[PDB]
Amino acid sequence: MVKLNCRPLCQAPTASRLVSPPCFICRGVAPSAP
Amino acid sequence: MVKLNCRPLCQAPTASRLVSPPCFICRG
Amino acid sequence: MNFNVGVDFPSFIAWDGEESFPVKVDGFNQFGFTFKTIAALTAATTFNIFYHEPSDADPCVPGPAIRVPEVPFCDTVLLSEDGLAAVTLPETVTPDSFCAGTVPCMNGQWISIAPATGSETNAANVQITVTMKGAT
Amino acid sequence: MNFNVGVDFPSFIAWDGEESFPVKVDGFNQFGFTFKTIAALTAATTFNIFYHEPSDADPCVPGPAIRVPEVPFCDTVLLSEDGLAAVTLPETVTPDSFCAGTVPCMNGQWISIAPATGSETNAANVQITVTMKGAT
Amino acid sequence: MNFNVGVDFPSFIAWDGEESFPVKVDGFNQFGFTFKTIAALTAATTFNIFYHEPSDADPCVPGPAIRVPEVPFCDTVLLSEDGLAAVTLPETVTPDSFCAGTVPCMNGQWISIAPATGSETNAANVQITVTMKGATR
Repeated sequence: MVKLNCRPLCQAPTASRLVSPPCFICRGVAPSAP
Repeated sequence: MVKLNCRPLCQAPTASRLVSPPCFICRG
Repeated sequence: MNFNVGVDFPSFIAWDGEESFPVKVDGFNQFGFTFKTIAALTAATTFNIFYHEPSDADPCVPGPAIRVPEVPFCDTVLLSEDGLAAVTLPETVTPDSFCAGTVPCMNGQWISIAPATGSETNAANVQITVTMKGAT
Repeated sequence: MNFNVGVDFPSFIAWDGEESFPVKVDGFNQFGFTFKTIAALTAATTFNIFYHEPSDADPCVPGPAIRVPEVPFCDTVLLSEDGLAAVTLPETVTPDSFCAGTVPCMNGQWISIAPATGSETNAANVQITVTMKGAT
Repeated sequence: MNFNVGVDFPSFIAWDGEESFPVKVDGFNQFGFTFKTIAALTAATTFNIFYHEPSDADPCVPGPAIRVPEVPFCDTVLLSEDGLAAVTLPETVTPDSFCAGTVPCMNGQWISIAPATGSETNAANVQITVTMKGATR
């Protein structure tokens, strides 16, 4: 049986993003106000 | 007298809700 | 690689949620119960226990339902108000959880379970089965 | 001197006569069925076997009803018709029967039984139950 | 320093997108196809493989197409539907990307390719050529 064997000629690179943790936001500042 | 041994069947969905101290500055 | 665990300790239905069943315990030497709920219960529910005898007409159909005289073992401090057996399910019984117990002194041959008065409205939400051990 | 056989092989409702509920086989590693009839049946009853998966909403609730495929069980002359696992009860089976069977390979977290097309009327006379061999 | 590669591994066209062409392989001893598409096709098209014979009216021009009875390998589980060979370009194959297939054993002096029923209007883009690798003379 035919065993196909396919290769790619061009290739666009794997474009990904680099997310990084945001600035620390705390959860409760004490001397706060309404 | 019947001794009722009993045992659970949904292993451990605890979800303790771990909490850390928030940013507390002073009491003024 | 589960085996045919049906034969060699089979089981049967006793309280299908609606009525009782005279389960045979003659051909087996050891047995026990297993309680299983389907919803939350309103309060502490309880069930009695009855043992049957081979009816005189046909020694295959179990006769009437005779209550069983529970016996204590070096520790029972509060006897069950008379010589009866009575299982009760605690308040905090929950679905996906099963409790299991048995009575040590078998009488007659057959076994049936009936909810005591005031718990039949809750007994509709529980399942009670029996599983044997004896070859004989 | 019976043991608390409740723990060490509990038992649950498989098929009461009007419906059937999934049974958990997660914590237990061997299991099987125990067939029991209440009255005289008219025709051979065939039961479809199913397995369920943990619903993506909640890890301890069964998902939908998926049907189990059967293993050829090499030393046989297996005459299947569509390969979908099922088991039927032969004719002339009395209510005094120790009819027990099991699936050879488990494939999920929950097991369930349902009556196949044609085995509808007499299916309300069959009484099915499941036992475990558990661990863990 | 690109060797003249025509002699010693030549190649010939087997399907131009409009009509097949019978290629004589007798001369060589091994061969294989190089499927190639020019535009994104709709479905997983499928071609048929035929082999010809030397027509005795002129023992140079090939005869009518006979279809080759492909052999199942040692470990082919799902195999032929009538015995006869076939080949299927998998859908979601992109342009500028070739494949490569061949029949395990030839049975004539010619090898032909034609689209099976239900894939013509979609096989009007793919190109197919055949290369050989022997001389034998």
